[PDB]
Amino acid sequence: STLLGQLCGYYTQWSGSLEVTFMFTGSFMATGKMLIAYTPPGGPLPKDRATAMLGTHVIWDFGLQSSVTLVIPWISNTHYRAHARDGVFDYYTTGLVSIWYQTNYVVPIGAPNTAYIIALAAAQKNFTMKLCKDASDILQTGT
Amino acid sequence: HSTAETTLDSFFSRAGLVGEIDLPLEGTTNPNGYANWDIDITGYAQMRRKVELFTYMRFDAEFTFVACTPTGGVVPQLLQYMFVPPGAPKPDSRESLAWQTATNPSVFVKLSDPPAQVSVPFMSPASAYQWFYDGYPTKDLEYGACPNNMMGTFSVRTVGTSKSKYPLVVRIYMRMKHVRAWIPRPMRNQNYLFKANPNYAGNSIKPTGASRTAITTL
Amino acid sequence: VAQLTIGNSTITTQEAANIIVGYGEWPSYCSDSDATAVDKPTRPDVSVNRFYTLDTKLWEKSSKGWYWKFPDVLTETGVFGQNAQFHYLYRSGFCIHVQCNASKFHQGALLVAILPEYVIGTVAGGTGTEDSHPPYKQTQPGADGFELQHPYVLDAGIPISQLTVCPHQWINLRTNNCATIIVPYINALPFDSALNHCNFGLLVVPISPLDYDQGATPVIPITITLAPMCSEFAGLR
Amino acid sequence: VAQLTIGNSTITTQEAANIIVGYGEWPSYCSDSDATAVDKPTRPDVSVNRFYTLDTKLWEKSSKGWYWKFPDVLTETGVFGQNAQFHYLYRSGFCIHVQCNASKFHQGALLVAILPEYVIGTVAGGTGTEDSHPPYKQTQPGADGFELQHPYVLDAGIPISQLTVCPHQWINLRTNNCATIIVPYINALPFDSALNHCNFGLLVVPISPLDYDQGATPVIPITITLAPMCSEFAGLR
Amino acid sequence: VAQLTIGNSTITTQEAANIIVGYGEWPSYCSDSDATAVDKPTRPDVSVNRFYTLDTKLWEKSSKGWYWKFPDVLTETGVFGQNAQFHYLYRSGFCIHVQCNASKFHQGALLVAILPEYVIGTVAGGTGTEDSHPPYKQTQPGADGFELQHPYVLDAGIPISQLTVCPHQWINLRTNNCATIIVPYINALPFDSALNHCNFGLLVVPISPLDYDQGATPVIPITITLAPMCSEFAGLR
Repeated sequence: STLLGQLCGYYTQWSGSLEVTFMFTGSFMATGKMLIAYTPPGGPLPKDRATAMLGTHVIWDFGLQSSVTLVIPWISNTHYRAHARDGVFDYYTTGLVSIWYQTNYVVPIGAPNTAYIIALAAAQKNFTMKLCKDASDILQTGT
Repeated sequence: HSTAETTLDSFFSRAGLVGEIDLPLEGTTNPNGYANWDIDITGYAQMRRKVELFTYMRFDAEFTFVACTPTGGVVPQLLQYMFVPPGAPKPDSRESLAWQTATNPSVFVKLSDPPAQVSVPFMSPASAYQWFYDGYPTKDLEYGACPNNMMGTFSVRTVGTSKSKYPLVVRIYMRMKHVRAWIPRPMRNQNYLFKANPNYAGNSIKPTGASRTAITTL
Repeated sequence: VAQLTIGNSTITTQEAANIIVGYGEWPSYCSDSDATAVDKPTRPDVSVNRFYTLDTKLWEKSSKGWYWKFPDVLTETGVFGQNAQFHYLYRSGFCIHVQCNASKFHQGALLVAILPEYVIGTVAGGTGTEDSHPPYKQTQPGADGFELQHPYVLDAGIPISQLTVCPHQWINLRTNNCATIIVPYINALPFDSALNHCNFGLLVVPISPLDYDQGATPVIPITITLAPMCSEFAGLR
Repeated sequence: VAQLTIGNSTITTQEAANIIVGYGEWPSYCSDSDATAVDKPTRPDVSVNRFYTLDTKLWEKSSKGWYWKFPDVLTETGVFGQNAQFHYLYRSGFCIHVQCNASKFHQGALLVAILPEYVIGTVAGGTGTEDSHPPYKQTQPGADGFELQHPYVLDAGIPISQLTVCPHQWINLRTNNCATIIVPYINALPFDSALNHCNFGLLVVPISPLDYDQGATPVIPITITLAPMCSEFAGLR
Repeated sequence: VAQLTIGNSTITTQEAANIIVGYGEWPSYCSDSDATAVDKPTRPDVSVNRFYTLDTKLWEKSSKGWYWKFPDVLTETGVFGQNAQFHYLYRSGFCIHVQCNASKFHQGALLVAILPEYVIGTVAGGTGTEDSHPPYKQTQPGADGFELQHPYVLDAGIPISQLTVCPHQWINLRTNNCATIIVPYINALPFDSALNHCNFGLLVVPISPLDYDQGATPVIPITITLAPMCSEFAGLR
């Protein structure tokens, strides 16, 4: 969905640091803590919230700051592969961002007992792209 | 008004009765003209509540031995009070080679002579005694019990090979001196159940102090 | 808003409210004399110095209060749990930080305090005739704490009416939420066991009962975050 | 509170929150070369430089979003509508300011953005077989705007998931309301028509759906106020 | 006699015989550019920098030779085994030290060498018709090594007659015993996996067969001790 993503599709391999942002759009009266955690390549998604916290994570509190940003250290889609026949340089380096309910959702009488969070990604300054690939399923059709 | 009566040494001084040995001529209790008393400063009732105001304490003590007959009479009987430094074994018979071992300080005095007194230094191998120990000293329940806090053991006995001629009552008074306390903790407010832990009646919980009718009526 | 970041952790706590430093002393390492004189104790500055955020407890209109035992609480989860388990001797200061997420339409007050050598005492049977020293559940309640059964006597015949005589801090909802306490190593020994003897206990009792006009989230989450200040260990196993 | 007053208008807008200047350029007049070299274009500084406040649109739990087309939107109401109608060539920068009056008991998020040459595309029939170029209602929706039918593809097969790649500003209710954007004249021609070609479009979509516990005014008013920065015209009719 | 002591380990090795530094380069950390540019890789100087002494192998009149694969060999036993397991990326130099305890009444010669990217190849069936890539026992033989089946072709169709073209050192019993080799990180990538790709292999083959007049301990113990020089890791799991 991101412009970043769509552009990558026009390229074969890449590497750099990323930067996801999270925006709480709930009521103003809403408060609580969410725990965002990134698990580098390998280590499967943490079993439960606890263990997840023992690794790089950020406890986000919307009662306070209504928008937190998480930095993904580095992802390198260079580790070549060859699936069915589309031997495209498969990531392999799939980090893993998980968001957990640190506290329950807290709201006073009179406020929406459910809110939403928007996510905004984008690559950091140190991003690269190598090799061009015009893979585009959306093609021009004669009227 | 001098704030000196509120010091720590002025709060914890004063010789209190902590022990009362009994050597009846004939009967049940101490049938061998001797008995072993483990230094326990809670021998004084209201002392527990007091010292327990703190978590760590350090002090020395001056013990005094007032012995007589049950009647309160003075008699020409010679006694020997021995001290068993925490770590050495205590007597078990009326002539266990224990009373013989020098490393166990003894002090002979007749009842004729005025009370006998001696000073026991701060024993513990720790920096201080500690009324509370939240753990286990690395079957059975060994919780809350702190090892090294043992001040020793006094072993009273009528000098001599044979039994005493008259019945005797040795009262042991101990005044602690040079006190240092640490970490003040809330004041006990539920009757004590055992000398061991701080357990209390789990239903017979009463309010810290007396209560009234309404909060508006004084 | 200002998020403190000491470790691979990042708590978004208030800018800098008021913190009560325990017994007026910042936890430090050690001069040059201990229960080890020809044994230079390694001081974990690595992952033993980050933020730990215990599983938030839920405060109800009826919670009697909770308590944790240090250093036990963490010997569980954490690389500080790794140390406390593979080491013999231990000495470490602390810094607890209790936060409360609630709305201006709630109300309550929590007394948060540190009580050295917190020795529990169960019912002693039922009425008072059983020398049953509390379970291994009340002496070392892991990282999930344990509830008080008799809040009034703090489970040890001592009146909570006087608990403030310890390093404490209040958390009155209508006035704040986060409260902090820096605990220094308090023991009668330089280096003590980090697995059997719990240097102290952290209590957190609702002195003014939680409440809310009907319709507000009835449970307010209490988030305890703590940081091991000046860890010290000797001889691995 | 601090009310800006540039013209016979007086909007009581916030003191000075954050405004996103479009493509990093303040709308200006012109050096000394254009689609008119022996035709010095008069620069309306008179009543063409005041505050216009479009009829507030009502945001519902269901609004799909709205959009306006510049310069069209104003060629309607206003003395700037007088100019854009009686003049041939036109060049003008802008400055939109979208405000949102709601309470701390509501919630939502609006993405407000400027998209140059915003070409619409209706359903193309129903399923996709009719070269029906959108009505004269979607190409120039006067000063009352027009609603998106397919917010996800912004009515032009482009994903809104990427609209932020344009001069934009967010309006998250729990954090603010007013948002500002200064648009510079963006065209492939110095002087272009101010009646047929719409230099761009202003979109304002609810990315996080409006909501309120039952009992609060369900419709939150979005007030768009704009000011023509550096108007320019050539040859009257 | 002079015992080197770098860590909670203390090997009583010779004073300072001759050590072959691999490819003429001391293993070092890294300038300031890698497979991680906004990821400062922590450099284990703690317990990851001590002496490891692998289970001594027994040399018989018939041993075909042995080999170990780095970094695998240690990802097993050790706190360096802790790192290599809980970390994603890895870069580390080394320093092997092979000792031989035998008497002046024995005789033999061992060629000890380091061979980057040591890819094995079993029998390929029996005669040569089976694309059977060697077991997970020959690709990563833990800390107990593995024996060569065809010493002459080093189990990879390469002649051992030329193995000296690698960082090597001889161990002729009548002249010495201990031999040392400092290996630098050799890879086509700054940071590589420390669990799947084995940067190299350490071979130790009896070129001159062990022997002793009958009556001497027939098995001479070969003690391999190694030290991780400049460990480096990135991102824990």
